[PDB]
Amino acid sequence: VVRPSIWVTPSERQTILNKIERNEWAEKLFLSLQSRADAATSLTFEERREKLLDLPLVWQAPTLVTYTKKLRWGYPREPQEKMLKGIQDAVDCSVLYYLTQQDKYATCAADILAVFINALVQIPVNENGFMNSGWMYQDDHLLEARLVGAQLPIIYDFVYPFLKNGGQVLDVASNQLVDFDFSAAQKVFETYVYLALNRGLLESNWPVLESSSLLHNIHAHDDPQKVAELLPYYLDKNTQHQASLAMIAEMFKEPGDIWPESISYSKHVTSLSVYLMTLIDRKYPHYKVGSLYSNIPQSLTAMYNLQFPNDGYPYFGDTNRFMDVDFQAYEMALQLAKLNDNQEQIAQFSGVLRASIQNGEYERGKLPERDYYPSPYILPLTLLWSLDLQKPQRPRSSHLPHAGLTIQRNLSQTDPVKNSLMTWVGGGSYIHGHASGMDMELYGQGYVLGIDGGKGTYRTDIHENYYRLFAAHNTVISNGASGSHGGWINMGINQVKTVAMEPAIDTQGASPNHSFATTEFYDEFNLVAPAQHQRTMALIRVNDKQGYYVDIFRAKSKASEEFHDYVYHNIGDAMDVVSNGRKVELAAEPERYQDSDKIKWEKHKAYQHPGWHFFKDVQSGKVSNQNFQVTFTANELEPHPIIMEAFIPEDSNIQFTQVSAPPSSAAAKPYNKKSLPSFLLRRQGEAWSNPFAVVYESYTQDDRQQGVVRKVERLMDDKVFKGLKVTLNVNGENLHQYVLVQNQDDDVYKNLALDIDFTGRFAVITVDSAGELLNAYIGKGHSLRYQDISLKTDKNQAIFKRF
Ligand SMILES: [Ca+2]
Ligand SMILES: [Ca+2]
Ligand SMILES: [Fe+3]
Ligand SMILES: [Mg+2]
Ligand SMILES: [Mn+2]
Repeated sequence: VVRPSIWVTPSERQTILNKIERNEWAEKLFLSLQSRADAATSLTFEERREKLLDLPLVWQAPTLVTYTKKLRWGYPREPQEKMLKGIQDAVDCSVLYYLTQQDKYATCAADILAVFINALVQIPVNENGFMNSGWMYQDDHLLEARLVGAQLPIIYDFVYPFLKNGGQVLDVASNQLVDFDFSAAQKVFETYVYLALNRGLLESNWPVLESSSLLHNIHAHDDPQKVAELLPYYLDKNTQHQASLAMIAEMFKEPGDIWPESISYSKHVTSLSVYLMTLIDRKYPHYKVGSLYSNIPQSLTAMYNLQFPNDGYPYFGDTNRFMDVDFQAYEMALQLAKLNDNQEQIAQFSGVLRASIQNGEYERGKLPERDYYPSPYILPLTLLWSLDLQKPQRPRSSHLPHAGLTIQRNLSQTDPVKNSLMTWVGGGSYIHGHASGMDMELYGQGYVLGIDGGKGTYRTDIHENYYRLFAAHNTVISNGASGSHGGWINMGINQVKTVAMEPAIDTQGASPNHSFATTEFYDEFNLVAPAQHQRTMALIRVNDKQGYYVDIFRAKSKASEEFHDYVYHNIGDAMDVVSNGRKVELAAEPERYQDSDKIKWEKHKAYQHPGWHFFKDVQSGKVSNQNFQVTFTANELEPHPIIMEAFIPEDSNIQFTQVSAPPSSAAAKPYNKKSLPSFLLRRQGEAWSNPFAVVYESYTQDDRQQGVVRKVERLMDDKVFKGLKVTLNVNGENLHQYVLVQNQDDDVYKNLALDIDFTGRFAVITVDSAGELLNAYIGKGHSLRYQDISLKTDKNQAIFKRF
C-alpha cells in the first residue's frame, strides 16, 4: 500500500496545493490548521519529550489512563482532555507533514502515535462479554471508537512515509530515539476492527457511530488482501454487532426519508454516513455508493424542506428548534454528488453552499475551533477535500412518513420571515418520539407561536408524565385518557395518515392563496375507549401581509359515553379571553385534571396519561354555545408585541378552560423558561358531527392593519357542521370567506340563504360586502354553485377561479 491512502494520496497533493494558491478560503484554512500544528511542534529535544509527558501516561513503555464505569462522558475529565488534545494535535501535524513535507510535523505526530500504540498493546481487551466493552475504555467501546479508534489509523497513514524511510520516534521511557513498532501498530488496527465487528448494538445508530473506526482501521492494515477481505464488513456484510452501509440504507428507503428519530438525533446519522460514503467513492470509483444509496445524501434536502421561514425546525419529539447548518456535510455531499453524476444533488448542495457564502452564514475560510465532541475528528477535510466552486426554494407541501408529518407552507413575497404562513401536522412511533397524538405547530411573525410543549430532562417525573404525553401537544385528548403502548419504551402511537390534501406533495397548487390537508389518527391505546381522530387544517392567504389558519378536529370514541378535550399551547406572557365580545368569568378549578396523578408511574414503562395534572392556574367557564376569542401576547420577543388570536365560533358546545402549562423548550428565548399559556375546550359527548373548530391569525402590534379576521361562525345544517363563515376586514372593507368542509368526497351541501351548492370535501368561497363572488377554490371536490355561477373540477379534483 502506498501511503497516505485514506484521506488523500500523494498524487492529489499538488491539486490541493494548487487550490490553496488559487483560493483565499483555502489559504486561510491552511494557515489556521498550520497554526495549530505549529503549537504542537518542538524546537529542542527536551521539548519533544515534554509534549509526550503532557499525555496521561501511566508509568517498559508507559500505558495510558484507562477508563472504568470534573467528569466528562462519565469519566475523569482531565486525562481525557490531555489525551484528545494529543490525538488531534497529531492529526493536524500529520496533515501539515503531507502538505509541507517538513519533518518537524512528522516527528511530532509519530511520537504521539507511538505512545498510543505502545500503551494499547499492553492493556488487556475487556473479555467480560458485555457488548459495549472496549479497550482503553474498558466499559465503552462506542465512545473509544469515536475518540481514539478513528484517529490513530489516520495519523499512521500520514506519518508512514517518514517512518518507513528511517524516521524515528522519541521513546518517552528511555529518552532515546527508536524505531516505530510497526507490528504493534498492526495489532492495534486489527483490534479496533475486531471490536467494531464484535461490540455494540446492531439495530441502532451505533454501527454508524462505530464505522469511522472500522473503515479507517481496515485501511491501516499492511496487507491489501486483508484490506479487501475486511471492506465488505462496512459495505454490505453484517454481523451480530454491526450493520453495514447496505443495511443502514434500509432506513432511507424512499427519497425524502431520514434516519427515523427526531430531527436533532437524525442529523448526526446523515453527517457521518455522507462522510463515509464520500471516503468510499473517493477511493473505490466502481462501487458508486453515492448512487446506490442516494437517499442518504438526499436526507440533507429532506431536512432542509422541513424548515420554517425563520430556519427553525418542526419540534417533534426530543429535539431542538435551531441547529447550525451542517456545512461540512454539504461540502462532502457535494463532492459525493459530483463523483456520482447526480445533477439534482449537485445543484441543490452547491446552491445551499453558494447562498450561505453570499449571505455570510458560511465563512468558508474559517476553520472551526476544536470542540472536543465525541465524534470522529475530520476537521482537516474542510481544506483537503472541499471543491473549488467555479437559496433553493421549499415546496408548498412536504411529507415525512416515519413521523406521520405533513407540512403546508405559504410564503410571502415581501418580508417572508414575518409574513409567511406554515403549519405541520404529525404523529407516529419512533425512537425519541412522543405520545403526541395528531399534533401540530403554527408559524407567525418570525416565530413558531403555536408550539409543542417541549422536553424535560430525561428520566424525570415531568418528562415522562407530562412532556412526552398528549397534554403537552396541540391535539385532542379523548375520554381523558389518550395514551401510548409498545414501540419504544411504551411510547408507541399509530401513524397519522393522509386522507386528502391540495396541493399534493412537491407540486404547485390550483391556487397560490389556498391549501388544505386532512389527516386521520387512530387513538388505539386510550385507557378508557379507543377513539378515531380526524383533522383538517387550511392555510388561507388574504394578501402578501395577511393570512390565517383554519383548524377542524373531529373525534369519536367507540363507546356509549365519551368526552373530548382540544388543547392549544401558545408562546406568551399574557393571555386574554372574551365571549360574545365581553370579558369571561372564569372560576378556579385547581383539581380539574388531578385524576391522572393517581396512575402509578413506572419509569421507562408506565405513564400518567394524558399528563394534564401538571397544568397550573386552572380556570374554567361554563358549558357554552357563545363564541370565544383568545388573545395571546408575547412582549419579549421583539420590540413590539407579537399577538396570536384564536377565534372559536358560537355553537361549539364547549367548556373553555385556561391553564399555564410547564415551560416549553420549543419556545423562543426567553420563553423556554417561562410558563406556557394554553387552553382546553371540553366537549361532552361525540365531537364528530359538530367538531372542534378554531381560526388562528397572528400579527405584530406595530402593524397598520393588525388582524384581518373579525368574526368566525359555523355553517350548520341541522346540528351537522358544514364549515365556517369568516368575516374579514381589509383596508377598511368587509369581505366574507365561506370555508366549506364535508366529511365525504361525494357529500352534497345546499345552503338556501347563501344560494350555495357544493359537492365535495373542501372549498373556499370569497365574496365582497355586497355578495359578489370574487374567487372560488375547490381543494378537493366535484362541483360548486354560488348564485348563478357554476364551477367544475379538473384533474386532481381541484380548481381555482377568479371573477
Ligand atoms: Ca459494532
Ligand atoms: Ca375533518
Ligand atoms: Fe421560533
Ligand atoms: Mg364561559
Ligand atoms: Mn413533544
